[PDB]
Amino acid sequence: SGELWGIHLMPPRILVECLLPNGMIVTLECLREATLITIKHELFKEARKYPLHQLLQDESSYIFVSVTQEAEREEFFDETRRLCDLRLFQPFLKVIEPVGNREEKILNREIGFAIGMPVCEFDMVKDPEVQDFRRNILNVCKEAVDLRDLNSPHSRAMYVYPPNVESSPELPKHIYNKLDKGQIIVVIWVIVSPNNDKQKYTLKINHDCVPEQVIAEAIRKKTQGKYILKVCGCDEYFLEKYPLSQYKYIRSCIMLGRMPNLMLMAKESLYSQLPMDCFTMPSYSRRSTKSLWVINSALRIKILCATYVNVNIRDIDKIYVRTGIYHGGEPLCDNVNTQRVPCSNPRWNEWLNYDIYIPDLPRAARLCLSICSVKGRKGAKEEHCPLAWGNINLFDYTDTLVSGKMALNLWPVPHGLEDLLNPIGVTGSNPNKETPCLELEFDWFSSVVKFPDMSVIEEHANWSVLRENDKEQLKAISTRDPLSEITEQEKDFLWSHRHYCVTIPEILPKLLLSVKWNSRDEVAQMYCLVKDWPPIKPEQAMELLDCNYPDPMVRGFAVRCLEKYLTDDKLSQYLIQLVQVLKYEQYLDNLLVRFLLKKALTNQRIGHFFFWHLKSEMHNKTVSQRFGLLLESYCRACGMYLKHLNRQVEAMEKLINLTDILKQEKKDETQKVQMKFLVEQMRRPDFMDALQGFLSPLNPAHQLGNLRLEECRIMSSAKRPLWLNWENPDIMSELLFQNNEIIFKNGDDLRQDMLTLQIIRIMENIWQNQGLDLRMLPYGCLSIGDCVGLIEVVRNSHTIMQIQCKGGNSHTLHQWLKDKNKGEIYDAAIDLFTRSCAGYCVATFILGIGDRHNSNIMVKDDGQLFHIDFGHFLDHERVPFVLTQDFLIVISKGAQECTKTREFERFQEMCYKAYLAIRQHANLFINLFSMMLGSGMPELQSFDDIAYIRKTLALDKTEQEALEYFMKQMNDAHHGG
Amino acid sequence: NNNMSLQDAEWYWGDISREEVNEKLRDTADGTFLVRDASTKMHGDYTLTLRKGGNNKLIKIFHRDGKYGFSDPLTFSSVVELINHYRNESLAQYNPKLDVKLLYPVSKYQQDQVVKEDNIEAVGKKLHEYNTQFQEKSREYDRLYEEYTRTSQEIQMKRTAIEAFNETIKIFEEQCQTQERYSKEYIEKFKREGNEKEIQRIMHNYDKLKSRISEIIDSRRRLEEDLKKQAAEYREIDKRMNSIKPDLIQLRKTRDQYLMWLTQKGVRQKKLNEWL
Ligand SMILES: CCNC(=O)[C@H](Cc1ccc(C#Cc2ccc3nccnc3c2)cc1)NC(=O)c1ccc2nc(C)c(C)nc2c1
Repeated sequence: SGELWGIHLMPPRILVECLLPNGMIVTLECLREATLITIKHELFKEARKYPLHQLLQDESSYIFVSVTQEAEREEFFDETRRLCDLRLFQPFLKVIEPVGNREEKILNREIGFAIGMPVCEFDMVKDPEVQDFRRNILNVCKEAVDLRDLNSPHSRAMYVYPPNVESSPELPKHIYNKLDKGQIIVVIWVIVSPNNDKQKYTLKINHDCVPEQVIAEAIRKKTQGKYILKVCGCDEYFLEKYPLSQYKYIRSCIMLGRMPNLMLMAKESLYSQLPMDCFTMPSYSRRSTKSLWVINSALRIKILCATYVNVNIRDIDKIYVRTGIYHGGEPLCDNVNTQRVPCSNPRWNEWLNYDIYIPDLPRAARLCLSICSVKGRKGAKEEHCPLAWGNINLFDYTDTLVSGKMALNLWPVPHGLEDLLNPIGVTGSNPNKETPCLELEFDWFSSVVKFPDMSVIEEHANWSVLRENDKEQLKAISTRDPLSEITEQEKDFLWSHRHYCVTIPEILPKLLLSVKWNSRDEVAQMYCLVKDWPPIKPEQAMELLDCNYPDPMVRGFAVRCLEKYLTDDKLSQYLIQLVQVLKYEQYLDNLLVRFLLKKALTNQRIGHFFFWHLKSEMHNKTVSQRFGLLLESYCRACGMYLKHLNRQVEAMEKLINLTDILKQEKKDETQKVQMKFLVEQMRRPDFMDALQGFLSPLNPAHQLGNLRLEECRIMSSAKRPLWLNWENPDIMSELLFQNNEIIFKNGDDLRQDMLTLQIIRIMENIWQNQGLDLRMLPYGCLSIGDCVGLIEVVRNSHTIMQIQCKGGNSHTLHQWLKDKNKGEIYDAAIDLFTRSCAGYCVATFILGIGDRHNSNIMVKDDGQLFHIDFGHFLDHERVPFVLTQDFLIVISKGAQECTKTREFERFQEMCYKAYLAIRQHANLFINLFSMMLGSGMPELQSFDDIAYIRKTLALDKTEQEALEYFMKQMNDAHHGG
Repeated sequence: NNNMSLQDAEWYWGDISREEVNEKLRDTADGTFLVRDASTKMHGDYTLTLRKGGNNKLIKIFHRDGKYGFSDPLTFSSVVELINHYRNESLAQYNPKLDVKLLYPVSKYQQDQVVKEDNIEAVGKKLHEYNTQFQEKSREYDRLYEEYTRTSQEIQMKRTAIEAFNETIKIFEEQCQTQERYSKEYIEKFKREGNEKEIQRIMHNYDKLKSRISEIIDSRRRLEEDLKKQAAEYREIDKRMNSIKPDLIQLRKTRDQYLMWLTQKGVRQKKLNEWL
């Protein structure tokens, strides 16, 4: 980091040595913030005391080329950049005549900064798939760009300000009852140019009225195609023709009993801020065979010398190579092994024979192999421990079977893994060529073998070829959760009735597991059923994208269901898992990447989070290249948003550097030395300007204003989290809030916390629509890098610990609640603490989150209760009901006999109705966890971890039976009640 | 002899979750099998987990009218008789595509002869002392991994620094060729006229380029040696983890085996929980 290699401190004056075109050398003493434009001016009027000057002939025609910290020779075309931020490797600058487009090179500098790696890195890769993907992904980029500019500047606005609506026009009945005659009181704020004076409006309008009549009807009270409606405060506009309550903001106001206040803005004013989309194709955009089914021979692979293995010669007796053909996670045959050899000469000049014929190889077959070391000691014990692993696709992206010699680099064993093979892993060679290398050699057939096209498979299928009363079994199998055990009697039963399963589209995932994939006869028939299958819901079709269904045709059908059903409302919800599914794709050019990229280039809210989810995973070396190419394509066509993404990336980098000094250098100090040191390194112009006037990564609609250094301290929790405080640049700040507080954590993993906060949101949405009023507070969390992320701060929230310390027992929490809100609001505050308390009891128990205490449980002044610091889940039935005596007093309105009180009985009822509601949606939650197995979380390695959910939800038991399992757990934790 | 109660069968395991079944059948030969209660928990199901073709099959033993079987004809007196019939014959009769002879059952008694000190007192001390050994070994392994990951990051930024040094040295080297070639036409003119000041400045600063370029080479040379030293320690850290992983796994399994043995024999874990 810093402004120079090693030395992060930049002296105000440094002897910078340049290299003039005539081969001359002259030293200079420039400024840290001096722009390169000035540097050229001073430098050129400094050679008069040197040998030669006739070659210059002018002050222009020179670009000040030099080297950067990324081992890249940057060109520095943007002469306005300050020397401080140039990231110079060493003080020096060579003067060269202009070369290249001079305009596309400037863009490549902004693209590299956002992605984090030089764009030239992708140009130095000789892999044909890497280059082909770059030239082909520009088709989706061009189509999306043309799509945005179709109708008018209006279409441009909808891209930058996508309406945040819900895929549910009809309000839930209970919320509708909150409206007196289905009418919502809204205040419209119109600003008059003279003196920028505010104005008021009382509006009573029907809930199912679009902003068009809201705006027009408001005009009648003033006493057209202009005067758009904007949310007072953050950047949120009411543009698309939707019912007024369809939006998320207006719906939230209804649910919380608040009058929404909106701003009236002229349409022409908004369109002035919209810039033009200038997308120009980059330089790289302009630049027999016998079928596989005719080759009659068993798949044979020859191993050879392994470059080296890090194994002690004495600790481990001998090593061997374990191999096996896999399709998804299920082997296609028995794993083969090589003869054990001493761990000094890993020769392995052996031919491995597999029980699978070449024509029977599925298109998604992989060769998972690993180096295992057999102990062969302890008398009668034989322990195998893997030393490395590596997957190899049998068909390159062109449908050609791999032939001839091939060198493969192995990967380090994942932490906490004991299986000899790693079928669930990225299929590629290790980029770091300094790791164990295994040399393979696939037999040569005297020609290139190509997997048969679609036409050939169709001929084979349907070529080898009424109702049933007992169709209830098919219905029963459909409802079973994805992780449920399926017996060989059902597998042989679904396949026989495969033709009658089309009437039950939900059975497709179950019918895809009953087909033997190592038999071209059966796979050919399956491709016909998938071709003309009815479309299923995105929730069900989202599980066909995980690692259990690697067939290109099965995954292509699933994506086609997402395109026609996945609304942008739901897309932003599951976008966390959809990005992870991108790591299960066999090749770089998928149908999911083209669907995901088209949505990102059409919606700026999806693009914002699409960029950050991919960016946060670029520290992984397994998906560093796959996501790097995906970000470069998006950044090239994202438009003018790349200028905003540079402000956020640059700002987040300052905090990361600053936060790494408080936990690395000044860590053994007092609390006031750190605070003064932290305050000292925030008034500098370099730090001050970088951390102001940019959008908040958590919520793009919130533009962070001027910093408030007075109220920015260091949280005395975790590992010195940094409590940053900002302002609200817009004039309409008091209506929403006048401060954007964000906790910046550097050292804590925010992926488990980011996934829990999304399960809570889905849980609360299920209960809200069902009818239950269980209110939760799923604040915003986001991971921006390697164990570094941001956490939103909730307004006016105190931990239960604070009240007890400040309230000084058992009535302190109830006493404080009574004091804060006295009168007729006490009943509401006592019922809000009850509904909120019940919601977190069911959610906490089902997921088995870390044990709760009075330190990570927060209670608002309004009475609402919410939990923070989601440490771990599913690891660390065997987890009790977290309810504690401090809340029974509040639940029973201060009554001492809480055990058998009337109020407590209603509390139990809302816990049962909530528990049963989720149990009916166990499929949705099982699928969410099934798409994060490869995420890398320590507690989500395989389906074994997800077995916890199937036990806390009592999925195998009966609906009635499952209820009393929850009853027993709740009573046991409280020892009765 | 041929047919006792299913409870006293070496392959029957009772009620074990599918997670436990997979670990026991993991990396086992073809034909290995073990019976156990079904997931639904309903009386008389006895799912028969089987291992064939690398995959763990699963066959349900249907019960009806006090008889057991696989297909709809339940022509068997009990589970033991049914299993014993297929222990001496292949399953091709049941399923044409299912070929296995149920050779190697996963006997639950074999694991029994791995634990000593049948008395409660002796097992309590051994398990408690093993946990200290397992906990200490796990902590030592944890320290190595953080060093291993930390050292991996250090080498990565050393490689980049060397990569950058190549570019910087290349620029100076390339300019020297350009500078020498440029000082070719005017050199003769300088020699013709008695101008010593130009010669000194041209040579004085020309050597400065040589001195600066020489320093760059020396700085890169130290980094390469440092990278080599760092790389060697990287392998050594890897060696220790590779030789500690197999021992940690064995200790964890043996420690867990004793813990389950104590709990299964009518002993509450609360007393063992404080023992640790
Ligand atoms: C024995 C020593 N004790 C302390 O020193 C207490 C204890 C204490 C207080 C408050 C939370 C909290 C919290 C929190 C955490 C996660 C959340 N996640 C989502 C939403 N809200 C959240 C709120 C914890 C702990 N004071 C602080 O540590 C502290 C430090 C810096 C601060 N700087 C500002 C600007 C402000 C307003 N207060 C500060 C409070």
